[PDB]
Amino acid sequence: ALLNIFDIAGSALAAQSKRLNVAASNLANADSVTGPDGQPYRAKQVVFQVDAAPGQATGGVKVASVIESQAPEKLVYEPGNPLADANGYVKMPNVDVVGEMVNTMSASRSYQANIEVLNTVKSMMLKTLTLGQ
Amino acid sequence: ALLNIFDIAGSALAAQSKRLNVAASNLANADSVTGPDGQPYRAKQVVFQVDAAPGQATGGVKVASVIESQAPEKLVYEPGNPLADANGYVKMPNVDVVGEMVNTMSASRSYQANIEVLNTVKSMMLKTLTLGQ
Amino acid sequence: MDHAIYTAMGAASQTLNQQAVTASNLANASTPGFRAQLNALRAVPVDGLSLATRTLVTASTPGADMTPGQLDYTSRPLDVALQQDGWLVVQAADGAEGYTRNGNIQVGPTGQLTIQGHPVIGEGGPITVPEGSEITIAADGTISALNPGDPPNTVAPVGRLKLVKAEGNEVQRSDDGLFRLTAEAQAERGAVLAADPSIRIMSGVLEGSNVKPVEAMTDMIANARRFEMQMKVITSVDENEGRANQLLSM
Amino acid sequence: MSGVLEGSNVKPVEAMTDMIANARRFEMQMKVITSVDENEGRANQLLSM
Amino acid sequence: PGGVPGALSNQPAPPN
Amino acid sequence: GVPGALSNQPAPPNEAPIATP
Amino acid sequence: PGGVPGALSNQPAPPN
Amino acid sequence: GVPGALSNQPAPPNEAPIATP
Amino acid sequence: PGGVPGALSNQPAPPN
Amino acid sequence: MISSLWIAKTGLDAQQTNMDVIANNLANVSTNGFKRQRAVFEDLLYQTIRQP
Repeated sequence: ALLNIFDIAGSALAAQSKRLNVAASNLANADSVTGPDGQPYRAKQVVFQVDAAPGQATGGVKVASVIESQAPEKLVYEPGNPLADANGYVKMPNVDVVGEMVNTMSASRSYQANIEVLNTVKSMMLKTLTLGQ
Repeated sequence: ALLNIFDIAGSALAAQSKRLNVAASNLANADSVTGPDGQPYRAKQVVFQVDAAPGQATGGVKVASVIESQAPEKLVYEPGNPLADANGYVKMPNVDVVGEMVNTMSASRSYQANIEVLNTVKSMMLKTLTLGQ
Repeated sequence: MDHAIYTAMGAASQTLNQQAVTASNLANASTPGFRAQLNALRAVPVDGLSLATRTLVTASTPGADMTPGQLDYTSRPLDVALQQDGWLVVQAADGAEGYTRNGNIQVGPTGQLTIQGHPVIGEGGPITVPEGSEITIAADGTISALNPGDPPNTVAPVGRLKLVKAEGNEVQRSDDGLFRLTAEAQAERGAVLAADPSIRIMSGVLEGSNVKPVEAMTDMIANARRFEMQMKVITSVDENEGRANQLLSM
Repeated sequence: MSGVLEGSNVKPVEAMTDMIANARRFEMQMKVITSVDENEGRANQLLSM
Repeated sequence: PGGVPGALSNQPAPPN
Repeated sequence: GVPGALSNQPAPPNEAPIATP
Repeated sequence: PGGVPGALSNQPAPPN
Repeated sequence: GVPGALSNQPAPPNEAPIATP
Repeated sequence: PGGVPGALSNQPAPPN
Repeated sequence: MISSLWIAKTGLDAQQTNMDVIANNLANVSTNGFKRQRAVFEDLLYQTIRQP
């Protein structure tokens, strides 16, 4: 596939892009009352883990799955809402706004670091081809 | 292994990062009332020393240890607090918020300066590699 | 990244949690018989190798405030207020026994006494009053019922309200707002609290909420300043990393 | 009931709170947009050589 | 071997 | 060992207790 | 040799 | 279907329906 | 084939 | 809805409702056989984030 460091850094870039996408989706839908099924929007989170199957300890990053948070959803009192339960409570997303903002910034920073890694590896591989003129 | 200025600037970056982390910890828990064992949160500081190795007072910085400020903890009046002493006084952290902000700014600028030093030395030795073209 | 951002971020999020607790306390500034929630930050130090430099912060609600609130004089014989350190006993939502301070006792058409819709617990199980009868509550909880039409000589006791004594360190606010005995306190005092004969109630006065306004104001000011501080660091770390990523170049 | 007129039922507290939330939600969206735009530049520079 | 990379793994939680 | 060096054994697990037992 | 860097070593202190 | 791999069959068309049906 | 690129396509629309 | 702009909005609405009750009581002073209203408030379900 992508040689070696190429594959590692590309996997890292894809994973961090997925994480930033999840953070942006959480930030956008912080005030959503419902979804298509009538269920509240639950904050999504990616799961990062290494991928070093052929007998290695280090192989990069891959996103195993996207999981919805189990933190208790926020209950707001609204008896006129069609989605209200028997007690008149409506469930609202458990998004942590500051957490998602910090996630956006950190994902951008590590994405940029991996960009710098891949660019440097390319440079070094470009010089290698001139070994002994 | 890291060679010369690379070692020096790496040590400086690591110690400035430690200083900023300690400052952030002090500034975050400037209002914490209790620790996990019931003792108050005493402000932490870093201790800087000169790597030196054995005979070279010309090295980077190294954080010898994280000390805990022995300045007397602030006392507030709360006889209903379980943590109050026999006189009804609860201990509160001795964090100086302005000092922590200034320390964060200082660790930041010093970190940036050492990054610039490292980049310049890296470029210098990369150009040294082509001596005699 | 430098995980220093994950410390200031936690400090900024727990500040919003504290603000949500304080705003909830302020919303209930008129709730009859309300016990304000106490909020406190606690520092947890991350254990492991190397300079113990990271100490995160996590909010904490150490029980509630048991200081008695205002006593409003409403000339109603059913609204009662308790002596300090006292509690009324009602039947909880799940058929259990819970404690409260709201003395707004109401009489249903069938004659059963209720508080906030929960049945009131009398010396022997819920209290049922003769239908459509005037009720007077004594200082020690005795209930006198006058049947309309019959002369005032008919006034006779019916049942006694269960009044218990519990401090702040023994009770915990359940999810429905009703206080219940904590585990350690329950293990020593038994499952059900025995009525204290020394407790005195006052009829015709309703206890308000004990939400102190000056402490709330000061807490909101401090929370805003702390959030802005943590936000400064969150910006310092960002720029520092942005620049540090350049070393990876060439 | 004759002799009285029914006005509007717009709640001012709800509207003011909603406007504040809207403004302070947009700003965050504008921050994320700026972050993605800044990110794409490097990635584009990766295509050199 | 891994978990949620961010807010949901860098906040204190009660034990299991 | 000193921070940033190489060791022969893994670092111990990292845990932050909210309340000590 | 050295000491606390920054706040605790840049304020006037009583002799000791 | 590992992401980033190559498959003979084309990807199914994605859809974002606002209500349920 | 293809349609309007950008804002108009990446916006939820009534089913039709 | 940051959980602090909703909680305070709820309190504002409760105080407005209490003021409406008070204004109704004051406007109906001159009526015959009018029984005054009194507003009663209760806190909703408290959410538990982490057990003691």
